[PDB]
Amino acid sequence: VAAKKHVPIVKKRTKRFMRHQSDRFKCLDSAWRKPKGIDNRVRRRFKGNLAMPSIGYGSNKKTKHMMPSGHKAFLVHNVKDVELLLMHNRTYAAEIAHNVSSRKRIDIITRAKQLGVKVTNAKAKV
Amino acid sequence: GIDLRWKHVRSSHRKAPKSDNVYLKLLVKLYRFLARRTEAPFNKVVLRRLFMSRINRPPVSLSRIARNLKNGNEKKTVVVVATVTDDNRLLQVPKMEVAALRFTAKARARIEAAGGRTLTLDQLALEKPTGANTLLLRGPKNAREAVKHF
Amino acid sequence: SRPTVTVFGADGKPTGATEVLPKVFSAPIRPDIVKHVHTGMAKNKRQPYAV
Amino acid sequence: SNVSADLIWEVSRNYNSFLVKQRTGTFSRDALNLTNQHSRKHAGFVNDKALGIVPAEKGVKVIAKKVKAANKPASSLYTVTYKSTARKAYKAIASQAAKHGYRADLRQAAVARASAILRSQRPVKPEPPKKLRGAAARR
Amino acid sequence: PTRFSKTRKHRGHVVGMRHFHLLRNHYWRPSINIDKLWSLVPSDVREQYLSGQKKDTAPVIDLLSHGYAKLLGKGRLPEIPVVVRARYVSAEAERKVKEAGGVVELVA
Amino acid sequence: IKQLDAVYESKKGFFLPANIVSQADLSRLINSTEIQSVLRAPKGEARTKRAC
RNA sequence: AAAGGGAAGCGCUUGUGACCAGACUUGCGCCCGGCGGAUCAUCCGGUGUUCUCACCGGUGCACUCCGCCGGGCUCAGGCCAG
RNA sequence: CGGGACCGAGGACCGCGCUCUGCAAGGAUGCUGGCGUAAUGGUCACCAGCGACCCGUCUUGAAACACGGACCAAGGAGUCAAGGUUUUGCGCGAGUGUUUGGGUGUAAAACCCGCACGCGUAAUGAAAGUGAACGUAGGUGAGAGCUUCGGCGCAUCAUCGAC
Repeated sequence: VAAKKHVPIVKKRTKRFMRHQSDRFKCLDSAWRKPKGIDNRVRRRFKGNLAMPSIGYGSNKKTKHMMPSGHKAFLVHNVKDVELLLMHNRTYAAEIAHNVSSRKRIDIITRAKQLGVKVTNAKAKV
Repeated sequence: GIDLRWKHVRSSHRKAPKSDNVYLKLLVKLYRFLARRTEAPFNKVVLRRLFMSRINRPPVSLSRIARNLKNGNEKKTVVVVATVTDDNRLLQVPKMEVAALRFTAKARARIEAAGGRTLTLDQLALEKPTGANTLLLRGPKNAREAVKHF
Repeated sequence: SRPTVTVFGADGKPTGATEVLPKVFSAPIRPDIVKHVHTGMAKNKRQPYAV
Repeated sequence: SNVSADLIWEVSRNYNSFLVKQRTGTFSRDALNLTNQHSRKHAGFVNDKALGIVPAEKGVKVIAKKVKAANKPASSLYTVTYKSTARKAYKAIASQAAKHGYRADLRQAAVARASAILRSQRPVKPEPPKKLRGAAARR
Repeated sequence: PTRFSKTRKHRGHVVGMRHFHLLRNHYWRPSINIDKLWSLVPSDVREQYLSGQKKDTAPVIDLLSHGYAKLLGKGRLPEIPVVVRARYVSAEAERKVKEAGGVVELVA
Repeated sequence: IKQLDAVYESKKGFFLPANIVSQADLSRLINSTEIQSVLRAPKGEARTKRAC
């Protein structure tokens, strides 16, 4: 069903924080690493460089962990797992675990349809 | 930019016990309610000493209690947020009403044989919720090997 | 008086007998001390390994 | 004595077998937990007086703790199956939760859980078909 | 435990004389003061003496059986006569025992 | 069940421990008449109105 | 598929092309009309409970309850805007 | 008295008030249109405007010099033991420590047992040796808390005494 009424969801930044020189080196993964060299341009925060993550980029406490529909994802593995969201159909959406078989997926989708609970990946294995 | 020559200071005091004792947690909840809802500074001091650690809670002996029971304190309820220990050097235990965190077996037996009463701190909070007619006692803090070696 | 506990037979039904509850069942329940002793005690059957 | 509902909550507030902890919230699998939330307000196995509602074949089934039989789990539950009109079920559940002082703070949650179960027991409607969008999905 | 160490957090950022052939058993002589002397009496019997139900009986205490060779004189004694058998005694201890009404006997 | 008391009496150097709390029912302790009859008036509610 | 007048690579922000995730599809409450049934109110007995609240069995005889379908009305509903 | 820009945090009522049938008074509502899908939004590639030295490492005050780096995968560097010291938690408490050993066992686990012993309970002196109450375990000034409102005074500090 439709989610509970909430304030508009604001992302202060949608771009990821890319690791320095991971664009130029394939052995460097793009996952963020804080530069620790004393003469690093990014760590010293010269303009025109990569931004560094900080707590000022934090999201609104009312809309944290919300998908764009306004729900919060809850991982479910079976029918007894998806029945835990009986009282939270306006706030929580079920998300079937990736290793759940197709038959159990049909059972979970049927039970969540009865309970009025949104399934984020209901089209899978069909 | 704001010129802050002085620095705002975070608290240098315990606001919660580091112990994981569930009964101590219940006692802390009870005395938090009492210290929030009463005038009495006794409840605030008792909540503080419940927060305190073991080196900050030295034991109190029956001989020390008997020393402080003199001169008009014979009817006051003795409150010690520590362990009450027994003293062999005290041959005659006077009649006393003592509330404590815990008693040793010999101290409890000798108090009850002398005819006094042993209480816990929740019983103390039930009977004297404002700490009326009470003698609050502490043990010797500096009587430690480390403090002597300081 | 101390509380009692009912005795059940091989048919699952009470036999009409009761036993006085032992005093160890009113001991304080201390999960921190249980965890400490369990952490210490669960290592006592360990065999040593080395290269 | 040495055992209380407060003590049981202090023992099992961090871990129990009913706990489901995830990033977006903590839930409970307890049968006596209304709204399936981990809190002292809703921990039915912790609380001395507690209510729980489960679905039946048609209607609801409400269990309540008996305070005189806490040490007798086989006869610890007062169970009523409501198979009638939804309004009568809500009235009986609200009376059972509020009229005699048996957890009046759980009245709204119990009526809500009964309504949710009775609404889930209704037949589902057929969904509208999925519309292909764009160019690669459409063609 | 290794997971609690600071190193896991710091990952990514790094007179007189000489005595030949001394035998301590020669100089073994543990001491007890008089204010712990009544603690050697068993508890029930001690409580009977301190209450005063035994007005015609005097307790005899052997310090060597309890592991003490010398009776020292720190503290005070009640007005109950006690017989003390000790290898050594101090002047104040014997004075306080005789004030209490007893006698210190010397043994070996 | 009968032998449990003798088992815990036969443990030398160990007694059944004394708790630091006599009454574990915090609700009864707080809402008892002895505590509630000497409390102050409440200085507020659980929810505080925003002033400005 | 694309770029390239003696380096590329990166940051902010548009644009173009390619490709996508959501959201939505209607819900709830009244007023009529048409069906299908009597787990409507009261009373009696039994049972259980929180000891005044419930369930079960007889009683409804259809202006009372519960479902379904046709119409009408109100309210709430998605995106961008004036 | 006009003209323009950006913003609408909160979420039953309470309050301060006013021009008082109500209000511009403790935070945006009302009306209307188009569309209901890639239209908004998002990801990738590329162009454009502006911005932007190649990383460690070393040196001193700092640069420069110097040294390492063709690329990728897997390893790869403050660990363990003994003995101290301070702090945290726990048990017992003038005591404390079962596990050298014995009993027992569902058998390297768990449970039980106690003599000795270790540390603490007394110090000082090279040693022979001696060995801690004048006093409600003292006086004075502070000192939380309590009080019958006269005072009693924890811990701790300064100071004069006593052993």
